[PDB]
Amino acid sequence: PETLEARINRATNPLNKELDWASINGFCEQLNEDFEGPPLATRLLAHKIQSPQEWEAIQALTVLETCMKSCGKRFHDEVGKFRFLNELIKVVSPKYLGSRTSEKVKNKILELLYSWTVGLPEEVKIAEAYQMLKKQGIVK
Amino acid sequence: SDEDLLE
Repeated sequence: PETLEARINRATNPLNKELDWASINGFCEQLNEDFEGPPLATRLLAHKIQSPQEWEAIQALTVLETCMKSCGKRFHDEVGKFRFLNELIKVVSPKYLGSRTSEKVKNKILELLYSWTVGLPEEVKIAEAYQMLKKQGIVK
Repeated sequence: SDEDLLE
């Protein structure tokens, strides 16, 4: 099959005129198949999501969203670690990257975290990360 | 086995 890299690179190409579901859904399929799929996926996603190129970052979030809905407990657990969530917090927070990221990207992330605290209540670290952003008045 | 929560 195609590697996670090859998948994610197609799925988030800033050259895409529209969303590439073959690549997006193939990424999810592939991380679910591979033993160390989920931890690699989460590393590749964080980087893409932190891109200065908005359409790369927005596509990457769409991948994140998609696979969170379709996969996981292995995937759900990787995303529910601070190792990953910190990279999101960096994006949405003025202290860090927040000042040079669009409202669109940051609002998308905040939305996603919320949706997770509700659909995945056992992933208590996501809720920790969300309540921390709320207490700081980032949410929203 | 995990980072600390980033404040």
